[PDB]
Amino acid sequence: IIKKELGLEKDDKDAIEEKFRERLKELVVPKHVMDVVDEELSKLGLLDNHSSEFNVTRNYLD
Amino acid sequence: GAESHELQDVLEETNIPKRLYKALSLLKKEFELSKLQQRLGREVEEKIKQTHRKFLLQEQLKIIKKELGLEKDDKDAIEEKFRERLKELVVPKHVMDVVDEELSKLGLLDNHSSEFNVTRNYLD
Amino acid sequence: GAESHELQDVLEETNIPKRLYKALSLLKKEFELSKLQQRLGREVEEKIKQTHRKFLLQEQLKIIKKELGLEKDDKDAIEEKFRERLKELVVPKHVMDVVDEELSKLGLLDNHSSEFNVTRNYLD
Amino acid sequence: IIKKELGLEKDDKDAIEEKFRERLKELVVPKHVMDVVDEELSKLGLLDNHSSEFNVTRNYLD
Amino acid sequence: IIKKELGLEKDDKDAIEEKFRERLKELVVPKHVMDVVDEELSKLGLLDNHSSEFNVTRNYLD
Amino acid sequence: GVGKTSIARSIARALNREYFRFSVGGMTDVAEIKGHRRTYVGAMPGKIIQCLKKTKTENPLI
Amino acid sequence: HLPLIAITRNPVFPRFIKIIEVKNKKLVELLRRKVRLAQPYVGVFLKRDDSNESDVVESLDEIYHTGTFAQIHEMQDLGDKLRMIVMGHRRVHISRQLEMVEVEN
Ligand SMILES: Nc1ncnc2c1ncn2[C@@H]1O[C@H](COP(=O)(O)OP(=O)(O)O)[C@@H](O)[C@H]1O
Repeated sequence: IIKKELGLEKDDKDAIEEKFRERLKELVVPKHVMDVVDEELSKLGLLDNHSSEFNVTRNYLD
Repeated sequence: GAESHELQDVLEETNIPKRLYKALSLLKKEFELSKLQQRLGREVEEKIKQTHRKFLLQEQLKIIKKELGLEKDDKDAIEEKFRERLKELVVPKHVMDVVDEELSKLGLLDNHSSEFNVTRNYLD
Repeated sequence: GAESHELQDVLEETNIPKRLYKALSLLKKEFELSKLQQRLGREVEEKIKQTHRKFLLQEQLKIIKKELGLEKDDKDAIEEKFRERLKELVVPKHVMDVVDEELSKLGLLDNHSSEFNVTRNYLD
Repeated sequence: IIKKELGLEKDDKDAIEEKFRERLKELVVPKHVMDVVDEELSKLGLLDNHSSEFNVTRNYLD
Repeated sequence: IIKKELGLEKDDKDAIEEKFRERLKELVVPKHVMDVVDEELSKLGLLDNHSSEFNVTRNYLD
Repeated sequence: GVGKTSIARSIARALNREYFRFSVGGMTDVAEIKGHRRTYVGAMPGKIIQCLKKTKTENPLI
Repeated sequence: HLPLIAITRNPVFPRFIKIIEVKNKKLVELLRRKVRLAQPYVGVFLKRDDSNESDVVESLDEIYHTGTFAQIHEMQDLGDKLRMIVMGHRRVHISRQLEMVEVEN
């Protein structure tokens, strides 16, 4: 019941997450780099779009 | 609700059908006016109700959090990351308190400044 | 809204009274579930309405006295306070128009605003 | 009527205004901080108990 | 229908815009700064005096 | 003027791999190889990473 | 004796119209094959816990023996290629779905 509260297509966020994920699907990704990407994406999800930390994170992730 | 000018124009119409059709025109004008008035008032009231429901559901979203999303602050996340990273380490107490001081400054500095970036790099 | 396994059980029930009673029990269970879902938001609404009721009581005790229970906040009096604090000075004109603009902003700006606080300090 | 209505909703925050005020009573204290604390407490009452900025203001008062 | 009851029209008057306009009316202005000030006045109108950006914009206008 | 660069291009095309040149003459900054720290906003990675990005393969002709 | 219909979280209550839609195109061949029949019909069944399409294509034990035989109503194909229409006309409970022999119990 908690989760089902204002779905709105889950607010249509974190599309850059899946964009980069698809970007990595074709590549054979070493384990260390992949875990780093997972951590960085986890940080991305928690960060607001405006913060310069978020911008640097996204630039590095790309 | 026709003004004095429209009523004078109608009174200047001697032909009964013509004045009747002009009165129909005035009636239709007032019809559209009142219809738009009521539609706009209803639009306003539904939008205010939607605002109140948006507040309700923003509280319900805060419930959704359960320590998710905004509750991390994007900096205490760095706190937790560093602490877990050095947890497995048998870390010296001196550098432990230095890391504590660095984290305290991290909390004492904004997320959108150069000195904060330098602090983050040094703690990295 | 009974689960698939509940329908499986009802189908495996081969006695008419058994299946009917089991269906009724499922009905009451799922009604309880859905009504709880509604009740959570309804109670959020109740909380907001109670809080705004208490805020309205506070508003009643604030406006009824009309400052006959408290005293004038003097925030508007800041205008005249500063002006008399300046009235006696033979002064150029550009500074007067700047002062008037700052005073107008003060009138517009809310009391609690940080913009308002900086405006107050600058005018001091 | 004024007095009783004030008493009904006396406190701006639960046992905050009274405690801080009496705490100040035993302090021979300059006029400036009296006016400042009066302004802060007025805006405190204008604010809600749980507002985060209200909590920061209360921290400042403490 | 726009002009029915606007108590807010009195405050944040458009008078400053006309003041600047007349101020520059007696001068042979470049079209460049003319369009620039049109854009700036439009932005200021969509902005509120309470905004600090409003004040910075007004200083640039000056 | 012996075609060293030209023969480099010829090898790149004949092997079917990609090509990318680089000037280091009179250069004194290590950053271009090791990039920047990723911390200074506007920091850039090493030129080699950029070449990998452009060729999009790890068997280029650098 | 047609392959079991993939319910895919589309319960079909007896005597209650329902619409089943499946992403995989395999059911397209099955639907097109039965059109030639003068009286097209389709069985309806219920899945068990631990839903899995892979198990459906591997084993038939996943689908409950209980089901609801009925008639295919009409083809729509508005935006998708599969808008199966299932109704509850005749309840059935297969004695042994391994082996199609079915008794309208
Ligand atoms: N043997 C050769 N075959 C083809 N082209 C040549 C030859 N020798 C020189 N050149 C030409 O001379 C040009 C000199 O290019 P340059 O970049 O100066 O080469 P290098 O780096 O060896 O000096 C090349 O564009 C190349 O086409």
